[PDB]
Amino acid sequence: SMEQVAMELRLTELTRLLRSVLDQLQDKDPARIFAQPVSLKEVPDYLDHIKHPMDFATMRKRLEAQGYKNLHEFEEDFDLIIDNCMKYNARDTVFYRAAVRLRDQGGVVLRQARREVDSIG
Repeated sequence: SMEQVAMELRLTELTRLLRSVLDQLQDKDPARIFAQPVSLKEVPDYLDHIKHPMDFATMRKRLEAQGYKNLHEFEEDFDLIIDNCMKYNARDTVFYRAAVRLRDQGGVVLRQARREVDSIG
């Protein structure tokens, strides 16, 4: 149907905007602390601590399968990256502090992305 096609075009356009949001968020992590999943080889106990691991590579895989239906879903995954890190790592660590900075800086980007996703529909 043409209705199904039009919906697909909207998903595709959301996907393009989210790809740029993701690139911008990731630039706020120049150290690449959040680039890849936490290794179970190097933190064998990780899954006893953190129930839903997340990282930028996993987000990117989901995005390219057009697996985010809306900005809310994408933000949930970004928030997991930050929130997981602030639970597993202590306040006085390079990891926790990198999450704080990603959150603060990412908040700016997400504030306007929410307006762009509303605005362009």
